[PDB]
Parts: sequence; structure tokens; C-alpha cells
Amino acid sequence: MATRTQFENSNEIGVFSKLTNTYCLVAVGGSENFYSAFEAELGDAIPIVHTTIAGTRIIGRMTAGNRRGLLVPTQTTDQELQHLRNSLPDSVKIQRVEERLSALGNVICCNDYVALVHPDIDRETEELISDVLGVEVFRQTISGNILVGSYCSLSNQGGLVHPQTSVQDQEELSSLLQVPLVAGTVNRGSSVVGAGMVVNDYLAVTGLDTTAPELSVIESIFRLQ
Amino acid sequence: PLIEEVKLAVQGLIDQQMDWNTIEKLIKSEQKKGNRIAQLLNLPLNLKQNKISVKLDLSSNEKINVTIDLGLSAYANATEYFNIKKTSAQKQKKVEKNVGKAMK
Amino acid sequence: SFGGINTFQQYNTDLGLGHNGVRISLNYFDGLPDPSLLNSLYSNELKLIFKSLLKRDETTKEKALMDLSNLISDFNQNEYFFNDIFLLCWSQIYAKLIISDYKVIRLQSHQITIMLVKSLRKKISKFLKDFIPLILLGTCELDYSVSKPSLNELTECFNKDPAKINALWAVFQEQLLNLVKEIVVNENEDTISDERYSSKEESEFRYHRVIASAVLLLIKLFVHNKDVSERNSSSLKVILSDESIWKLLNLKNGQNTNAYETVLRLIDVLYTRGYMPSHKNIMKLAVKKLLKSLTHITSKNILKVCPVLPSILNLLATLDDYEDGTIWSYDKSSKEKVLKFLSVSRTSPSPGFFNAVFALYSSTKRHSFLDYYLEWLPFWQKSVQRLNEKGFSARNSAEVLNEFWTNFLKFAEDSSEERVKKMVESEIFNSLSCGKSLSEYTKLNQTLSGVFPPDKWEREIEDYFTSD
Amino acid sequence: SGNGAQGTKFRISLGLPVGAIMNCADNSGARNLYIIAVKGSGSRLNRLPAASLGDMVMATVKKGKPELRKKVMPAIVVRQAKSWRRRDGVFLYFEDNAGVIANPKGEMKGSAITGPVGKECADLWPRVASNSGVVV
Amino acid sequence: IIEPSLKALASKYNCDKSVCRKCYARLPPRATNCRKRKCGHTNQLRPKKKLK
RNA sequence: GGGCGUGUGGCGUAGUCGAGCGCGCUCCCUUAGCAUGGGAGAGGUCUCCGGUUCGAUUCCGGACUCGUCCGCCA
RNA sequence: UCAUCUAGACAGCCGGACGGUGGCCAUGGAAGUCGGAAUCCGCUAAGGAGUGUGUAACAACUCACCGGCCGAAUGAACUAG
Ligand SMILES: [Mg+2]
Ligand SMILES: [Zn+2]
Repeated sequence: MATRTQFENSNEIGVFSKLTNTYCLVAVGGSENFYSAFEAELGDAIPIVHTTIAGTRIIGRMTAGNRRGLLVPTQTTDQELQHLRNSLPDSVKIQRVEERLSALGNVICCNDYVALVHPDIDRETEELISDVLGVEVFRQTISGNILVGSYCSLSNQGGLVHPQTSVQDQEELSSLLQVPLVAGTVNRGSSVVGAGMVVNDYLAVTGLDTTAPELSVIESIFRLQ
Repeated sequence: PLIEEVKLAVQGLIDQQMDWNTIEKLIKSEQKKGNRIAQLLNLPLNLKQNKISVKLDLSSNEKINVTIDLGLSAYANATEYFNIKKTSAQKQKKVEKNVGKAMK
Repeated sequence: SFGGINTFQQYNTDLGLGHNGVRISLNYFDGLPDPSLLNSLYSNELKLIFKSLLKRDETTKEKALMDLSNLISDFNQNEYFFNDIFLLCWSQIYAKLIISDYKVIRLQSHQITIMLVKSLRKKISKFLKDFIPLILLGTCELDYSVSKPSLNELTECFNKDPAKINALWAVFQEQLLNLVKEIVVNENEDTISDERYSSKEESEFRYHRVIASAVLLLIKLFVHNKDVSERNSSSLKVILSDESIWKLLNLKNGQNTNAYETVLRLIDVLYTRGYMPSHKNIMKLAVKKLLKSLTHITSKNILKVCPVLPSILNLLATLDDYEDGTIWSYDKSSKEKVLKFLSVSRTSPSPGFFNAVFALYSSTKRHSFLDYYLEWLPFWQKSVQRLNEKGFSARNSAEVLNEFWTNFLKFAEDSSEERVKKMVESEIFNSLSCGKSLSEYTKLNQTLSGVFPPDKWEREIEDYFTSD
Repeated sequence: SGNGAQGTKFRISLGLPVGAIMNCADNSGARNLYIIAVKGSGSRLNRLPAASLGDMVMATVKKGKPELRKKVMPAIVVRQAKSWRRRDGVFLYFEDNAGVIANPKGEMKGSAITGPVGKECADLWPRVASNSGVVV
Repeated sequence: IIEPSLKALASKYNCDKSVCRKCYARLPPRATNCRKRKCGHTNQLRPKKKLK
């Protein structure tokens, strides 16, 4: 399933949510339908944490997540950090990042094995990503889009990239990430695919205005069947 | 008598409030199934004007589509056709008087 | 509260899937619950749930299903609520719901029906004939998430008795077949999904997913019931004759080869049963379509279609055996298609591909389908060369190379010619020498145990030390 | 703001009246935006309609590309440079006035934002938070 | 659909009235003059406009 | 702002309650030049829409509409 | 100014509200009720060649007329303080 969901009318689910294999994060100011989608589809096996990052309802663009670790900005308060430490399982590691770009979901596009980052990140932050997430890192842009997290949706099975992407960039990124990539649109043609939707190994959640060919492209590239 | 049954059948679907498009798809399915009533009805229906076109055999052979208002009784619909004939005849008579002078 | 009469249905006198006096059908236009029956429902709450279920928007449907589930959960309080009238209405709606695009709708509907059976056991007997086929179709749906939970629940409903589950397949087999016929023959892509709200594609995609489930069910039915072919021959023929099952065998377009694979399994099962041999026309139609599929595989889609290729070749080998390679004879250009298929297939190797190729050779050699020297060898040689240049690149590499060697070695044995022997030695040396790290992968070295006499290999080691 | 607001906004000290020229932060090829109107502003005699951070305004491109000049389009203020108070009581300000171009529903005409944006704007507009590099 | 008898009972209070042409007052169906002072108890009345 | 009139082919323009001509050009023929003429061509929703009529440019109403004219103070 | 009125008036209930005759023209039909004319008898306590609803035309319902209950004034149109 690519599950049709709105955040109070918003068809961008990746902005307000962060979904990994092991956990899920949702914003505190959410509707009953928005919570019920993650509660029904994810089930009781996977914890869902209602969280606020840096005083903001936006959490997907603020944080970058992995099954092994979670990265939070510097502006995240101690109460939010302690609540995430209690609510999250003991396996994941939560570490604050002290870096100027500070919006880790926009900066970092990552999965379990390999990650794409903004080219201009600091070397200490790159080593921190490689340490906490245990993930090999490449500094690359998707056809000149420096915000790889906003302009790519990535999982273990496959990836969706920006629609206006050069084909040469598509095989280059596909060989670099060792996963097949498809250029496509989400939410009735919105270009920002990573902000448009969240995905993991068995679930994808998207906006209600995402059309049927777009949803078919999602389930094909992410192998959710 | 057969026409009345056809009207009732269409009306029942309308009463349910079924989408007009869905109703038409149903008529088509029934024709494949050979429903007699389904066969009689032409596939396009002017539901907006509440008019249904029903094919009627000339002799109990060729079927001629006839517009039937759902609201009116079958007999009443027929009278409306008769009324048109009557009006046409009146017009023709007036025209006949007009023609001789008009030609001059 | 509910108005109108289904007069057209009364004229039709067809109950479709339903045997309880209510027409049950997958398509949206017909089989909808009669308004009078809806009025007859025991409680206002039930009526409201039904109205919501009828409404197109999914969020509303999901909420209604959740409400229905809640009512069933409190069975003791709501036992009065559930009555035959409810069951007749549910049966009509359930059919439409199981074909729903949204998985949650599908899963919830299946869960609800199972709960009803457990709670109302022995009172749903009248309705078992309607409900059981549909429940099973869900348990044989390609998506794992819908199927696995549904099966687990069904087993639990029957008190975890394997025999009961098997019995169900036997008892309602005629009905199960009727469901398959209805999806395959009676339905069309348009009938299943509304045109206004769907594109030409998607409608096709949906139909294909549903039909695939039907085929999987058919395969299961055949396995479970030994005598199914004899008792239901007429029904089986109509389902098989229709091209809809066969249209699934297209690799040019489509999200997955999983559906295509299911069709291949059906053809194989039918051959094992002997139904395909028994009925020539069905077999010929299937065979020709399979040959067409071989052309569809192309360089652009080779990566996508690679897992299914070993299976395709294996089925072909089995079919060839029938009628002394009669399958090739059906199509004038079949040999050309095979040659083309082989050329495209060799470029990308998948695990088990080589064994399939050898199996095809083994079946074909008696009837000389491929020239051993002019045609086959070139295929083999090119293959090893390709394997060597981009071998270590992949992981299966060790297994894939091992396979090539085992297979090629067998092929070579049936030659009695110098060129083949020469090729084997030269290629082996090249494969080991450019290599990558063949020795280093112990498993690879073990799997590729040897290619020549032991003493000579030692002499070559001697040359490497002796070399400049 | 008005239609495309995702939630409400606390009162930020108004810093951009009508006639203000702010930098154009996105990559749409426009250099500056000239504010002619503020969405949702009230009516008072002689009072100029003023904008704050996170507000949607009507603006014209005074300097930039000729297909963007000489027409009115909606814009969103992302940097304010007049100091305002949050409910945790820090007084903060950027060093320039800056906004991006959008449609009336709020999705950005451009694709990337240079420089920081305010969290009071990023929470209120998700597309701005999507294309934003750093949110403070 | 409500019910035929229940539609009759609800329409007895909602639809089977008369309207004064001068002051738009909702009046009894068998009335002869408007009960309001501002129109001067006029006898210009019309039936309330039904559907269908 | 208001009043009043107006509207025909691709362009111009004639019209009784019974859409024609010219021009652009469609073709063909023509000629010692300082190059023309001839013969057949197409083309209208009569601004539009209703009513009337026997049918309406032709009769009437509405709308469009372009052109006109007249309009503040110290 | 017209009418009705203890020989039973006007409101309210209840019952009948009929035959010649589907009166004559005209219509594919129109039988009281699309129209054109005439508009008469019988039985009556009383019932129109019809007041509406009403159907293709019927059928059906209701009327204005007469009757039981009521027992005494009432209805229409108009004028002006
Ligand atoms: Mg002023
Ligand atoms: Zn009044």
C-alpha cells in the first residue's frame, strides 16, 4: 500500500512524519485519521512516537533517520530528547548534530545501507553520520538539486527521484546507490517527492491527491507487493 | 403493457439514487445477459430530461426507438405524439391557404 | 430509509456467485443489496454502516468497516443485530470490497467475515457457500500482507485443523471454480473498475491482479482435489479457452513477473495432469502465447525479467518432450524466437539460468533442435567470455560461474570433436587466469572443483613460477 | 496569509509595510520583491498594511527577469530583519528582508532557498520547509 | 426517503402553509387575512411554493 | 455616468415580409516592349438570440456594440 | 340592496347525490368536466346534459341539491364614522 493520508489538509506526509523500518515519528498536532493510518498499517510491532523537533511540527525535514540511529538538530530541547530516548527502543542511537545546515531531513537522503548528502556538509557531520547510522556516505546532487532529502525518496528496495533529472544522472546515482531509481511525481505532480511521501520496506504513505499511475510507480519501485 | 414495465424498471434504479452512468452500464450488462427489458431499452438514456428511448417492433420486426417520459403514463406519452400530429395538420392547413397568395 | 426496487435483477434470475437468493457479483453495477432488504436490517446502526460502505470514498468505508468490526467484537450484546438479512447484505457488499484498491479495506473485510463465521458458527451454514469461496480467494492473493493474515485467521477459525482447511477446498470446489470462471470470462477490465475514475491503465492493472489471484486459486484447487478435472471438465474448458488467462503472459509491460510466473505454473500443472495434452486447442493457444513472450524480453527490460527466465526455459523443456518437440512445430518462427531469446538472455545471467538452458538442450538433442557446432557452441563461448569480464562484479558470481562450468562440461562431453575440447581447455584457463580472486573465494573454488586432469594443472602452476 | 495556512500563527512584530523591497531568496531568477499588499490585513485610516515573517503578500518583481517583471504574484516572507519576540522570550532578527514566490495555494514557484528561514514560516508553509536549507 | 406518512406529518407543519404577499409571513393554509399589523391585515395571500 | 444611433462574404458596400455587386484572390487564357486585358471561381451563421411571420436583413423585444452628444466647484 | 328563516336557516359531522344518455357536432381519443352549440324529461325528499380533482378515453373521488343530529338567525355584494 501507498496509503492516502492528509495532515489536516496537507498532502505532504514526509514533512510531518519520518518512517523507518524500526520506528515511526509523527507530529503532535495531528488528526485522528492521520494517526489511524500509521496505527492500522504499522501495527503494534513498530513503535509510533508523537514528537516535536526544535519546537516545530515539521519533523521529517528536521531529522534524518535510520534503523540503527536517529539524528536530531542542535535546537532540539532536552525534554524532547529525553522523551525520544524513553519512547524509542534501546537499539537506535539518538545524537544531536551541531552543523549549520541544521535541517537534516532536507540535507540527508539515507537508507539502511547507503546515503546521499548535501555536498557542502561539514566533515565532522559526515563522520558523525557514518558513525551513528553505520552508513557509507556520498556527497552528490540530483541533477543540480542540493536538497537530496527533499528531492529523493529512498528505501532498500528502490528509489524515486526528481522528475526533471538527467538520465545519465539516473544510472550514475543507481550504480552509486546499488538500487534501481525511477524519475516520477507525487501528489498530483508535485516535484518534491521526499517531502511528498515516506516509505520503508513494507509501507508507503502519501498524500490523497497522489494519482493512481503515481501510486503504481511507487509500489513498483518500492516492491511493496 | 410492456412499456409500463420498462418504465417501472428504470424508475426503480432512479429511486435507489444510483449514479446515472452506473445505471447505463447495468443496462448494457443485462443486454449481454439477454434480459428482455434490457434489450428493449436503447443504451443512451436522457435521464436528465427523464426521457427513455425504447425500441418497439413495428410488427409483433424492425425496432424503432421511441422517447418515453418516465413521469407520464405510457398511454399519455403516446397521446403527446398524437398531439404533435394534430398540430402539424393544423399548420399544414394554414399553409395551404397561404400558398396560393404567396406564389402570386 | 431505503428506496427503490431491483426490477431488472428479478427479470435476470441469475444469482451469480450467490446461492442464497441474492445475486453476488464483483462488478459495481449489479449485485448491490436490494433496498427492501436494507430496510429490513435489525438496527439503525447497521443501516448506517451499510450506507457508508456503499459510498465511494475510502476513508468513509474504512470507518464503517471499523464500526462493523466493533459491533462483531461485542458479539454477546450484538447477537440479536446479526441476522440472515445482515448476512445476505454483507455477502453482496463483501464481494465488491475484496476487489478494492485499498489494502486496508480488503483486509478488514476478510477479518470481519471470519469473525462472523466463528461467532455465528452453524448458523452461517446457509451462507457458507457464498462466503467461503471469497474468503479463499483472499487467502490466495498475490500480496503477502493480505494473504498471510487471512489464512492464519481461517485456520484459527477452524480450530487449527489442517484437515478442515483441505476439506473446504474439496467441499466447495464447484463453487470455487464458478468464482474463477466469473473473473476470467464474465468480467472485463471495464466491468471491474469504473472508467470515469480510472485510466485505461490501472483498470488493466487491477483486472490483472484479480485474475492472477484466480489463477493461483485454480492451481491450488487442482493440487488439493485429484478428481477436479473429470468432474468439472466443461467448466474448466471455458475458463481455459478464454484468452484472458493467456493475456497475462506479456512481459513487454507490467509491474511484476509474479503474475506471469503464476500462469507458467498453471501451464505446468495442467501438463502434469495431462489436461493440456488431452485438450489440444488449449495447449496450442498456451504454447503460442509462451513463444510470443520470448520475443518480448528485450535488452531494455532484461534486468526486470531476469528472475522469471529460468522458469520459462524449464517449462519449455517439459513441453518439448510432449509430442517429440511438437511445441516448436506449432510456430513456424519458433526456432527464430528461441534463438533471439537466447541471445538476449545470455547477456544477463541469473541463478539457475544455465541449468535451464542445459535442460532445454537435453530435450532438444534427440530431435536436433539446435546445431551443436554451428549454433550452440557460439552461444556457450560467448557466454563464458561475458561471465569473465564482469564476473566478480556480482555476488552470485561464484555460483553462476560454477553452474556454467558444470553445464558446459556436460555439453562438451557429447561432442567427440577437437574444437570443443580445445575450447574447453582454453576457456577454462582464461576463466581461471584473468579471473578475479577465484582461489580466494573458497566456496567458489570448491564449487568449481576441477576442469581437467590433476597432473596437468600442476604443470601449469609450474609454468607460472617458470615465467619471466 | 489566509487560505493556504497550515495552522495559526502568533503575532510577530510587523516589519515590512507596503512599498518595502525585500530580497528574493529562491532560484526563480527574480532579484527583489516589492510588497504592494498583505493578505489578511485589517483596515484603519492612514495605517499602512504591514507584513511580518511567515505572511503571504502580493508583490511585483522590480528587478529580475522580464517574464517575471510587470505583474503581480503572491509571495511568502521568510526573513524579517526587524526584531520580534517568541513565547520563549528570545528577541531575534535576521540581517535582511527576504521572501519567495508562490501561487495562492502556497507552493513555491522556485525549487531551493538560499540562506536561513524562520521556524514560524516553516511550520506555517510546508513547501517552504520542504525547499528550505536551514530552519532557525 | 423518510416514509410517506411521516413526510405528510412533517409537511403539515413545514410546507402546507400560506404566505402573505405583502410581508412574507407564514400563515395558516385556510387563512383569509394576514395576522400581522405591518401589512394591515391584508387579504393578498398565496400558497407556499412546493417542490416537484 | 446618462442619452441616442449603428452593425452584410476574406475586405468594402446595395437592400420592398420574398441577400446583390465591387475588391483581395481561385483557376485558365492573353501580350515586340514602358503587361495588361478577357472568361469562368470561392466566400455570408445579414452582430447575436428569442418571439412574430408564411418564411423574416427586411417585423418586434433583449443583449452585444462601435460611433456620437451632454454633464462639477470656487 | 338582494336572498334564506321554528314548515328547521348558516358552520360542523353522517348518508344519498340517480336513470333516458356514451344527449347533438367535432376528435386518434374525449362518456358532466379539450372545445362549439343547445341545455330537456323521468324518478323524486333530491341530484347540473355538471363544481372541481380526475384517466388515452373510462373507472374513481368530491361538489350544489336533498335528507338525520343541532334549534335560531345567517350568507353575498356595497356604503361611510
Ligand atoms: Mg490619509
Ligand atoms: Zn402580512
